[PDB]
Amino acid sequence: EIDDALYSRQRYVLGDTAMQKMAKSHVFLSGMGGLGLEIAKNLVLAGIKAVTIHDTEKCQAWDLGTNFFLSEDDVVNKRNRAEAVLKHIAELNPYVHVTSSSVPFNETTDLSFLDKYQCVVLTEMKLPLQKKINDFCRSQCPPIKFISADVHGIWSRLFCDFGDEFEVLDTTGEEPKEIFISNITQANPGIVTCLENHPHKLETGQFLTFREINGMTGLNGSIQQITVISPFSFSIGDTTELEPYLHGGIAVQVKTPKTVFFESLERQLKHPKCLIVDFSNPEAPLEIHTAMLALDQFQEKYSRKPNVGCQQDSEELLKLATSISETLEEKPDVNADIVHWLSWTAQGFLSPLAAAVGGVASQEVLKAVTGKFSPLCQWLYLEAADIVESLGKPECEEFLPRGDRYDALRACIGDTLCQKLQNLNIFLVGCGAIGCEMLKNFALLGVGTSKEKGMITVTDPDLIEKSNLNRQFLFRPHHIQKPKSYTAADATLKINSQIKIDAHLNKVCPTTETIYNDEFYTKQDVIITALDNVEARRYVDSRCLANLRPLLDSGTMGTKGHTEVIVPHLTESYNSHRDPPEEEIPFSTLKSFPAAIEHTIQWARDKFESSFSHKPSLFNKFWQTYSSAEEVLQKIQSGHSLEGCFQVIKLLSRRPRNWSQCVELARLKFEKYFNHKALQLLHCFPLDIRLKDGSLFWQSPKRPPSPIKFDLNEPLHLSFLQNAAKLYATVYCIPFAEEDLSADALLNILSEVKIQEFKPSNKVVQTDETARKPDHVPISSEDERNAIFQLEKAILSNEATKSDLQMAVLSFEKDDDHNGHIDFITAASNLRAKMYSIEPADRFKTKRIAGKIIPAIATTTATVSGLVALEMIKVTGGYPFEAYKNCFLNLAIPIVVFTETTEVRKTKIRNGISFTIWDRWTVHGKEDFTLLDFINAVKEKYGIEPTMVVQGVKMLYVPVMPGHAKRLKLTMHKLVKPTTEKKYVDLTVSFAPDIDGDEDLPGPPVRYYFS
Ligand SMILES: O=P(O)(O)O[C@H]1[C@H](OP(=O)(O)O)[C@@H](OP(=O)(O)O)[C@H](OP(=O)(O)O)[C@@H](OP(=O)(O)O)[C@H]1OP(=O)(O)O
Ligand SMILES: Nc1ncnc2c1ncn2[C@@H]1O[C@H](COP(=O)(O)OP(=O)(O)OP(=O)(O)O)[C@@H](O)[C@H]1O
Repeated sequence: EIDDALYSRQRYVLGDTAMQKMAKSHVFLSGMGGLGLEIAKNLVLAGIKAVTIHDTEKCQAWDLGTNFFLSEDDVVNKRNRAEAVLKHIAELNPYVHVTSSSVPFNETTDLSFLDKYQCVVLTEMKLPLQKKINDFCRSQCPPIKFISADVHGIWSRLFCDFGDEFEVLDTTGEEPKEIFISNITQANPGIVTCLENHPHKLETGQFLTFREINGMTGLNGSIQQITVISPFSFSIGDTTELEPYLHGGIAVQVKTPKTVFFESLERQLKHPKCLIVDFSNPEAPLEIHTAMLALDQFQEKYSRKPNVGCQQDSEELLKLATSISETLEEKPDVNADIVHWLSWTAQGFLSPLAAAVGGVASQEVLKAVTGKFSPLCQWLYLEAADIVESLGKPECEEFLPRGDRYDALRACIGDTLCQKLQNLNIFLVGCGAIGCEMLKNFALLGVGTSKEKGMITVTDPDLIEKSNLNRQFLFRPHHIQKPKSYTAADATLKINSQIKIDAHLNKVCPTTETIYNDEFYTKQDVIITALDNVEARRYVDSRCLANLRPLLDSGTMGTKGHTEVIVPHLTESYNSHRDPPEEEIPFSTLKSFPAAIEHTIQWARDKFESSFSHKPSLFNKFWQTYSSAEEVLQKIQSGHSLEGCFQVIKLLSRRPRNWSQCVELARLKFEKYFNHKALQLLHCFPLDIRLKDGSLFWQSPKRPPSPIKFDLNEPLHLSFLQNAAKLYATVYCIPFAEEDLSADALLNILSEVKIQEFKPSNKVVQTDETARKPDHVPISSEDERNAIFQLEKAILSNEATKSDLQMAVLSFEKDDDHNGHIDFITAASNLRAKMYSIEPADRFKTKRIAGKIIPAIATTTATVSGLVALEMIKVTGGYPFEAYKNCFLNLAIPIVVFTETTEVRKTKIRNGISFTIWDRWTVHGKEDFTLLDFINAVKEKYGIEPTMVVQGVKMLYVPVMPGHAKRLKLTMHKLVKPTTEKKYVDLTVSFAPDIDGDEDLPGPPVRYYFS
């Protein structure tokens, strides 16, 4: 049913149940403006079963600046907008069935037909009809989920209503957590101690279940409500009547579906529940709602939007707002600034804000149709007032329409900023879904369309994949395996033929820094990143800091996302921020003492790596190095020691010669992994073995394993052996057919297979946590002689040909299901889980964890893209510091967090002289200029005498070190030995602290010029 090859990322987000719920459901969408178009695109990407778009308007030239499917031909033909776009929308997802309608909505229009839709979304509608439709929807049985959203210039309104009661199945959709129990007290209420340095991160009132408790078997399977006492403690209710705590136990999070209560739209006017996006001005959203209501009343009164530059319109609107505020529950003070700006820009349309609101509202429709997350209750008022705020007091000439496609945007931000936008030269790194949305935004904004200066540069090396069609909407299935940037630029050309773009198929890295040299950065104005990993982000941040250019970064996963802004001399840089690295699983944990399913899947993954990539490559490279097995035999006979040769030889002795031999090898490997390991470990540690403190060695987090009895009939075992045999045949270049995987043939083979008996040994076990993988074990001469015997055996059997010395080397593909990599990893991890009494995991979760595939969804991408576009608008405007806003959000709650960005910090070194990360010093001079002259020039220009000198690793001068103090006589070029290609050289200096003996305070990097 569910096309994982298409849906896998969002499948990791919402869950297969959600997909089977967007299936069988039907949604009605009306308005088909820019906002409605965004909704429709987001939903069809998401894969809702069927969508009915509605629009009665005719095509206009004004619609072209906000619609990326309309063309001038459609306006010429005066077609219906929905009719024109219907063909293009269906291209995004053929699985969805899409219909169009144009029945005008009015007072006499009957709404009974709407019952076929479980959710209704309205855009570009007059308010009383919205009231009527909301009433009809919420009066239905079941009530139709109602969503309204509007955009007016820089202002936007979003509203939601799912009826008076709505059941949210999953509140926020995270993985439930598990915490090992350190101790439980017998008290009323009993208090449970978590494992030390493992905080539970829970909430008072949350519900937990328990299992494996030694002592309290009764609460194993019980559910209690907690009351957080400490990060490692909380009360769980009375335990006095119970047994003493012995040991063990694990508490597990319990999810409970909840009920959320909405209100009718008309009633919500007086008492609007408003989500907060900036806690510094919590009352502002109420002001925004008041202003929008005043605009609605204005449109009711005059059948038109207020006109820019009309002082009478602004006065009337302010009067209306003041009258309306008196009718409000709280009666907030009317903000004249908001009213003035709305009157100035009511008729405009700002595309990025519309895109962001569209993404958010679409995610709300997903919430409505699935119950997967807590919905909005009930209002949202996003805005970009800061953009026009920096404009001071402009006039209408900037915003007067000029007959072009950009008239809506011009009415928003004025023509001069449009000119600047068309003249921008933008470098975009990475062209993922975020990149595609940025391209769409630029095309809508006309960025770079100016032939004078405009140029959009983008680069990305990866090819298009079917799995990327879900989010990277610019592409089509016939674009698979083609360069991403090329197809993206081609598609963007369709959106805006005036645009100018240059695509590259290159990864951004220090190796490619030659092409992306500092001059190339100098030509650019802005840098936008749609990267996936952090290291590339830090490298790009270093390049941006070197070239002193603004940089915008964003990252998304699941419903969570964030946007961050860097401005020279204004903000801190990404590398300034630092975090602890990702947690490395302990070597003893992953090798011998797993405790979580993640440990087992990790073990499966690296065992797969060793068995199919690493070891075969070692074998092949070894035989590339050494010509013949007889040569190796001669060398070993003459006492030669070749690193890892012994493993190569043992590999040779293990080479199967037919499919049945591969099957036998797989069976033996199964035995070794899941039977012999447990037996060996238990021989080393019986369940009754105890520590010196008298406690049992086997306790949490350690888990005593058990050998697994082989079973041909087990489907898990069948899949495991099948994938193993397939992989081994692939590596050893042994052909086969699918009938070889039949249980009949496998049973036939295994009837002859004899299993060698287990033999316990006494290998040293790195049971300690701190232990890590050591060096190679010194192979005894007995093992060497055994290998020699096997070697001459192979030589006599003539098994020394080039084919014997060559084998296939694989790579971990995850998207192709037929290679069986995912199947093998799943089988191995599940089997290892049963060894340690751990519940198995499904295939999709296994693929997610092993491949480290980040869950993603189109709505979050669109929203973060809109935010990034707004911030790029601000930085291109050269706005003051306060305008720029870092933002973090989580659609699950949902929650939006705006904040002022991190201000750059200034560090004083001496005499009040302070500098920043942005600052770099420069000097000029001559060849015969000396180091002492350099010190003097520094003390002159910057009022401070250098105390130590280093150029990279060339540790140049310190007064205290004897042999280098005399270098002050030497000139620069003979001393540092620079590369003459440059006219200069860069250097790092620090200054002795005001209190001597402390560390020298480092200054900014300084570049000295030879001339
Ligand atoms: O070399 P690795 O892939 O890291 O794994 C090795 C390997 O097992 P595989 O053969 O299945 O890869 C060893 O066997 P050889 O390659 O040397 O034949 C085996 O040693 P034994 O054959 O003596 O069991 C050893 O087990 P250990 O490290 O416990 O001695 C095991 O390590 P892991 O299974 O933990 O990776
Ligand atoms: N150093 C780099 N230079 C150029 N492009 C890069 C670099 N690092 C990452 N990218 C690009 O960043 C993009 C990130 O977008 P996205 O998450 O859609 O990637 P993906 O590989 O298609 O997806 P997935 O991570 O789900 O496999 C990738 O398409 C990748 O090509």
